[PDB]
Amino acid sequence: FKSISASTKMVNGRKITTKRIVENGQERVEVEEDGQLKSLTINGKEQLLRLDNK
Repeated sequence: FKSISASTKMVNGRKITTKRIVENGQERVEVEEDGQLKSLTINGKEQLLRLDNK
């Protein structure tokens, strides 16, 4: 099931908020930078594409 977890941290006037969502073994991460998200990872594993089949 999807787990709705989140955390905040106002450091040096910098409200950092991380959105943890665990569903099907996928914990998404959304760190808030200056009130603006700029991070997106899953279980600490950035994903995008793989042009090289190898």
